[PDB]
Amino acid sequence: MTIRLVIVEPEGAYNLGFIARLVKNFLIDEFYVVNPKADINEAIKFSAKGSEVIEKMMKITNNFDDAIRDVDLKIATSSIADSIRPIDLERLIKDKKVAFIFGRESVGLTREEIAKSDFLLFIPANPEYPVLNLSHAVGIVLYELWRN
Amino acid sequence: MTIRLVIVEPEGAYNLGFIARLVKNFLIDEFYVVNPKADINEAIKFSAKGSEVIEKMMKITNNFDDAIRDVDLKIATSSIADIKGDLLRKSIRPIDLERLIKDKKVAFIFGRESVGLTREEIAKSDFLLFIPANPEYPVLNLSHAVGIVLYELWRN
Ligand SMILES: Nc1ncnc2c1ncn2[C@@H]1O[C@H](CSCC[C@H](N)C(=O)O)[C@@H](O)[C@H]1O
Ligand SMILES: Nc1ncnc2c1ncn2[C@@H]1O[C@H](CSCC[C@H](N)C(=O)O)[C@@H](O)[C@H]1O
Ligand SMILES: Nc1ncnc2c1ncn2[C@@H]1O[C@H](CSCC[C@H](N)C(=O)O)[C@@H](O)[C@H]1O
Repeated sequence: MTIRLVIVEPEGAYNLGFIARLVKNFLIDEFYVVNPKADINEAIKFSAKGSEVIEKMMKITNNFDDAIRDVDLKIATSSIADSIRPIDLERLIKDKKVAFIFGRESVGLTREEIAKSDFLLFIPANPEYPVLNLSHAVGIVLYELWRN
Repeated sequence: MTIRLVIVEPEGAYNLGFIARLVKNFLIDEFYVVNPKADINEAIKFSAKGSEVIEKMMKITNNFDDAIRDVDLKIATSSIADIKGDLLRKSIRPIDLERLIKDKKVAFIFGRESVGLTREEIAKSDFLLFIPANPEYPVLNLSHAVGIVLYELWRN
């Protein structure tokens, strides 16, 4: 069992640094970022000891296909506004290499990205306001994985 | 259950704004901030739809004691992964929350990005919650700790 975190075209340097921190906090095995729009040098200021993740672990790809090679399962994420829940994860990911895919702050994921995913995970939240900030959604999912 | 979120002396405007967003994402009942250092005007930018949360819902107090009045239970938080000594008697994990907070008004108390909660703030609390994470680096960014706890509460 190996977990790859894939972040697609992140825009906010704070979000990218916060995600890098979380990769260390929750011992995620692999970390890929597709065509980042955020300034990575600025992201490092938000990363605390996740700076090491940015510098040694993070793989930067220009295209989505190159971020999702050589895994057994791909799980995309979206809020209910735009399908499985975190409680489903343990059963699906047991003894698998799995990629968890998170989308852009402004626009989420494209049709390609969703087509290439096996499941779509939503974090239950206020139906009136179910959209979490990107890095907070990542943290919740990584916490759930750690619990397992 | 009724939940009061208490944030002690937040320093980062991004953290304060992100917390305000989470308050709306997870329908927290009461939101107190003790002596904020962050620029509240700047924080509103990170609050997305949490902006109404800051402007109207959020209560500011000068002192810790005023933020934890009139609740049944006070649950402080800390990143200390292997507590020793007397504080062990207060230590809890998230799995313990459901049983502890049933039919109660509970304050969940988070500390400063720089230095966390003081020893006396923890002494004034009933329990000390650790969120499990890498024992070599368990220290979450403040707003991410808040999001994980609020998600755990929502589940329940
Ligand atoms: N409740 C939730 N459950 C699962 N993922 C979520 C979520 N809230 C946010 N996300 C994650 O955070 C990313 C940025 S939020 C993107 C929102 C944007 N308005 C849109 O059109 O989609 C999403 O792509 C998803 O990966
Ligand atoms: N494993 C441990 N590491 C550090 N302090 C611990 C400990 N076990 C017990 N202690 C006690 O726990 C107290 C924490 S008080 C300081 C708390 C810190 N600002 C925070 O918010 O996390 C210390 O005064 C210390 O005496
Ligand atoms: N693993 C964890 N469990 C519980 N609370 C955590 C945590 N990681 C961070 N926090 C919360 O986030 C706040 C900021 S982190 C504070 C770090 C500080 N160097 C210290 O030693 O205290 C903490 O005060 C606590 O409320």
